[PDB]
Amino acid sequence: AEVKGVCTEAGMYALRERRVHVTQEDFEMAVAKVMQKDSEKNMSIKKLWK
Amino acid sequence: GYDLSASTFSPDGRVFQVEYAMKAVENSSTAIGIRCKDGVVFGVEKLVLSKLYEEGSNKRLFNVDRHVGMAVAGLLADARSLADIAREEASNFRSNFGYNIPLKHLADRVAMYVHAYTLYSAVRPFGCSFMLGSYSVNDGAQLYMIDPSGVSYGYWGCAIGKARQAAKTEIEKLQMKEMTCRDIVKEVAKIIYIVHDEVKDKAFELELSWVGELTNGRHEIVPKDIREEAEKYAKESLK
Amino acid sequence: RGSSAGFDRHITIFSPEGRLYQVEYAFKAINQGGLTSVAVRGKDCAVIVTQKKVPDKLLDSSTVTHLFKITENIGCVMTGMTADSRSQVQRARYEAANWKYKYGYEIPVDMLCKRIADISQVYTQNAEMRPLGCCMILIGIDEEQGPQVYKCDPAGYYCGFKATAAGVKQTESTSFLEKKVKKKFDWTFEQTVETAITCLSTVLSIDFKPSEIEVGVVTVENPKFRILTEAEIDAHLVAL
Amino acid sequence: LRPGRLDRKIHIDLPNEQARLDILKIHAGPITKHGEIDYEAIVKLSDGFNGADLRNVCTEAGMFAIRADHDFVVQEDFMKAVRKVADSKKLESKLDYKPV
Amino acid sequence: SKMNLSEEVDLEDYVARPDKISGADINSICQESGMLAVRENRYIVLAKDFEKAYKTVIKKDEQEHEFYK
Amino acid sequence: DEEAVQVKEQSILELGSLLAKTGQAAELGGLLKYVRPFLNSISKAKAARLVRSLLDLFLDMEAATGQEVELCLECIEWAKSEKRTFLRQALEARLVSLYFDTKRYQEALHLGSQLLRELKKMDDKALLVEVQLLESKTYHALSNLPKARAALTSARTTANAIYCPPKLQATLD
Amino acid sequence: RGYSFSLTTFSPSGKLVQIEYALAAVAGGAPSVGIKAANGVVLATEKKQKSILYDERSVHKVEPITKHIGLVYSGMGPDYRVLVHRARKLAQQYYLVYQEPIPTAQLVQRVASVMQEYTQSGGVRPFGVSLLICGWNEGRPYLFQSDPSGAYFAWKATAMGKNYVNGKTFLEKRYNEDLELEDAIHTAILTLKESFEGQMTEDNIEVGICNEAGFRRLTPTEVKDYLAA
Amino acid sequence: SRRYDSRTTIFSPEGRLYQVEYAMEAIGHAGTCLGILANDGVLLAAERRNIHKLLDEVFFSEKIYKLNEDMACSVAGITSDANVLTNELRLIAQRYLLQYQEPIPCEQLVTALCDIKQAYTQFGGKRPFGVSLLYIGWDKHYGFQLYQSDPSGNYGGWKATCIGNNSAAAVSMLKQDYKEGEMTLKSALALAIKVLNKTMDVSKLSAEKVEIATLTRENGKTVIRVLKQKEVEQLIKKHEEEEAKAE
Repeated sequence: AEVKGVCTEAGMYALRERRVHVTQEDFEMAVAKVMQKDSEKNMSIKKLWK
Repeated sequence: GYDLSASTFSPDGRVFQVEYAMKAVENSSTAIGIRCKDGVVFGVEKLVLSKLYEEGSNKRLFNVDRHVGMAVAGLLADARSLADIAREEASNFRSNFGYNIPLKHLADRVAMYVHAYTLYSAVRPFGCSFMLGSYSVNDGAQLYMIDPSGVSYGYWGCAIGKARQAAKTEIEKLQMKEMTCRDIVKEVAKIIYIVHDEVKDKAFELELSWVGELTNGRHEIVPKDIREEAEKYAKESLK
Repeated sequence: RGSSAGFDRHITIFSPEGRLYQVEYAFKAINQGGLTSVAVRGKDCAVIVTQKKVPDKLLDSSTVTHLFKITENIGCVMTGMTADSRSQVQRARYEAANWKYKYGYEIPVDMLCKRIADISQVYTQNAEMRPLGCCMILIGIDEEQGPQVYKCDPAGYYCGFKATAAGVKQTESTSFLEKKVKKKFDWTFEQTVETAITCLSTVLSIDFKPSEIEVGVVTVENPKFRILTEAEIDAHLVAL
Repeated sequence: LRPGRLDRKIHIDLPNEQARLDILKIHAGPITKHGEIDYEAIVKLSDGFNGADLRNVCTEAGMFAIRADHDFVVQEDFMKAVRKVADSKKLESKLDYKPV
Repeated sequence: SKMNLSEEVDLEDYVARPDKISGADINSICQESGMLAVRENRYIVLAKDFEKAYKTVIKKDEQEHEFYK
Repeated sequence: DEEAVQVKEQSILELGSLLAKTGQAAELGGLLKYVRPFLNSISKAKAARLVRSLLDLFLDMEAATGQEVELCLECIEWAKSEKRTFLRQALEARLVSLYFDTKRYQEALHLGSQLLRELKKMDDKALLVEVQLLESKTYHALSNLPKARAALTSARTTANAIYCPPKLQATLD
Repeated sequence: RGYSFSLTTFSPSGKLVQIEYALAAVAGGAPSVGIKAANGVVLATEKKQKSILYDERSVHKVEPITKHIGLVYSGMGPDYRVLVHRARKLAQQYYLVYQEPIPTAQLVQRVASVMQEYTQSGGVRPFGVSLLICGWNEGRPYLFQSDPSGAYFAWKATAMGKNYVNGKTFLEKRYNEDLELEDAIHTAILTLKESFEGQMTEDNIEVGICNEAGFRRLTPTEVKDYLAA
Repeated sequence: SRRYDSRTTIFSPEGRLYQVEYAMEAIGHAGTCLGILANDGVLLAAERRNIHKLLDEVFFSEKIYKLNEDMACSVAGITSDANVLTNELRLIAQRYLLQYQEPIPCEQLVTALCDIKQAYTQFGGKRPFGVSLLYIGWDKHYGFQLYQSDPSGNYGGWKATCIGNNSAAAVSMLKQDYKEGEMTLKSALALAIKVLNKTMDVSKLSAEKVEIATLTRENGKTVIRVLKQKEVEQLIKKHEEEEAKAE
């Protein structure tokens, strides 16, 4: 799921920059966003358990 | 299952085993004790469960020491055990220090002994309340009461048993701080008759004891003649 | 959060989260009495003030007291279950006397609080007996440390303090005192009594009369623990 | 409970000594009382009570008077009423919960 | 930005506080500060009012006992 | 002589602060030379505190007296002698800033890369973001725009995961 | 009389849940740190009081055991006092017999045996406390940890308490074999700073060191001293 | 109190000691310990379960304990409980030496400890020692020996055995590739490396997760050694080469 989502996020970042091609920096930012939000969800679940 | 031992607190911080012990004390017949200027007077509503019992059977007034009295309510067997403990404490004090135990000290020692039975699951709380009274020239009249939880306080007039609340209301009107033992004995008899319920219980016998200057500081049973006068006064008052 | 496994709620054994529910209930039992106490440390004095409720005229108010004299120079105030507090007071007196007999000098307040805390800690570890549901506050003058105020609780925690409360309104009193303590000194005079009485009067909204509170003090000039008489208490009350 | 829907959480707790005295005065005003009435004793005996219990104190005092066949209430009746309601209170669990 | 907010009020001290609060909580803090101002009959909001409003609206939960930690 | 040493360290601190406020850069430098042997009479922590504080006071004002580089190198040598790697790193970053200020572009890049390697081997987020923005600034000065942009994006991603002080956030923007 | 049966019993899968929960209490405790430098050891802890009223100097967390051994904890305070008293008692018993300060390893072993006894004895629960012990014997520094279960480990650097996972991950990245006690103290303070949630002051933390001179708790003057850098 | 008692020393409906069964299941997870008996020595190979960049190296071993001049043991289970039993083993062996002025035979030492464990499972109301041990030693009665013990207090002598994690696979391999009566200390060491290599599925032999101790007789005196890093790595490299040459 994370690998699928990072691709779409990189595409959207390329869209915002307004170019028809995805970039390595776009992929880096996409991973930084998706993995961080997944970690946020995990820690939220941990707090709910607490 | 938070009320099955005295070594567990309830969620709100209550020892239910101790509370149940007090509940047992609340089913006994009332017993009152009034402090006055001269000394202390005790009174007990002894119900006659059967006509086959001898007068004076199951006496609820004890002499823990030659100058200290004791009235009890609740489980009689536990009360007698505490009276033996009080006698032991009084006797040990005299042997070690060489003079009569002060009533305040005696109440403290017995209260701590009672309190030690509300901390472990290996024993159960005493299901009885009692009151200690004494008089000495140096210390004057003194009256104390101890509950199952092990709490001891000084009182001017105390009640324990079924009709505790009604007795407390009657005791409030006596103005005992400036009265003598001779007049208080009649008042103690009057209160017991009023609180008693003739409709529910069949009959009762009034037991009286006192300690003060008139007795020279020795707790003893009230004389038969005085008891007869007090009973007649109480009956006459109940017009 | 509040998971249970076995008898963790019935004896002093760890809950799944690492909790001692029985200890927590002992804290909850301290509020059964319905009373509150306050202890404040001054520049050269220590003061303890607590409520005094006589439910009816029949009670002998003289015997109803929560202030006790552990030794000549140490006094304490207790809150919570009545019977439990008296038993702990007796133990403190014995421990203080034993210290004097063994080492040849009076027991420091911190050491006395430590000894009582150690005794309490045994109750929360062993499952045979429940923890005493009462709290103690000790005040005394140290030889080279000035006034001392200490408090020990059912668990065995015994931190020192500058101002403290205990009972039903411990939270409100703690906030009130912290605000006062923050401003300048939490009082720096023998009228530290006024700060305490005001703190107690503020939280409970009582407007005490002379026969509704008891005060005990120790001062550097007069280290002996004393219980102020109803007359002296009234004098402080009128002044404030 | 969000502070956009229920902005203020007002706490109506059990009455203090002064609150008990005021409630007792309010609910005992209309009674025909003979003799001095010392509300302070009733307040001291009515610890842990609520407004309904303080009203029931007056009601039970009036009931005691009616039983005695009197056209007025007395301090003894008030004391009996407070003791009665205090005994009745044992059947209720005294505990409060907070918005947490 | 819409209130009066006397100069003595430093919102940075309240921002720095480590309390987990929502935008509704912040709006309620401001609203209660204004309510206290109105109650005292002032058209200017003071730091005292802001402090009291924060205490009222960010009420702390029951404190965990200290024998842990 | 503990009381005398405490008085003397307080006096040097105050005198250096006053010299910094007044602007006597030569006097401040001479004072920093004078305090060279005072290292052995104060705690290592307080020796470092005094050195760092006096360096910061001197560098706060912008007199290009010409001794900035030499004095920073001397401070770095002291830090390496006393094994205070963290002090070394902070002063090395400030040295990078001074080198950029003093129109020294190509040289500073190698040491900036050295410190962006050491800090990333470590995880000092603050100095990492500061040095990353400084290297982006020097790349912009060299006119290597896409590399400067990449460096700036890395600085942003590093800053997104740390509470940037107002000063740091403002320089980032 | 006292229960004679063990309250700690094996679970179906072979775990001692009571020991597991004692570690959970330790985990939720206050953070602690210990670093073994090249020429000394340092122990540090957070001492965040609940309010201004508490006296910071009233009770110490870094308590000495002998002239060359000191220890700190993460968990319940009352249980720490019991172990500190037993540790001092054991150290003196050793000295009385052997006329030599107890080596750090020996003291840890004896203290550990005491904690083990409470996982098997009757009518007791495990010590919900983890100890860090530092020492200097035979011209060498020592750092040990001792858990509720009674097991002990030798560490070059470690942390306990809340967010100890991040504390250990932090220490691994920053540790170095040839560190100096000053750099060890600086790293120890920073490790605590990682998860502190507030401003760290000389009254909000506690530090102690051990070296050839001997173990001694740093004064608040020095603790503020180090904090400034 | 009866209500809170766990009843740790009773029988199950099918005649089973559940507390002993659970304790053995606890040992099933601990670090793997391996013992091989050779013609001219014995060896113990144990998986060093603790592995962290920050742990320091103290003492001469982590799981191998010396009990006498001619005995040693390894443990698998609760570490704290093991320390209690290792101390008792040292006391028992010295008490025998005091009584007879001769070193305790290995079999007697194992029996004495196993008697202590058996008592815990029969009476007392306490939990059993969740530990299983392997002993290696030499005596004038039976020469080199290797023994195993369980929490139940049962023991037996072995020529090669394993306890701990993946014991089933380890014993299955040892059974297949053990040449009874014709194994030297060198083939025994190689066999230990091969067994450990497959038993520890996580990663491979790094020469840091393995502790090996060997017992031999030299000049009429027993010698107990813990192999150093250089020689342990050398053994692993040789095992890697042989595995390569086979393929």
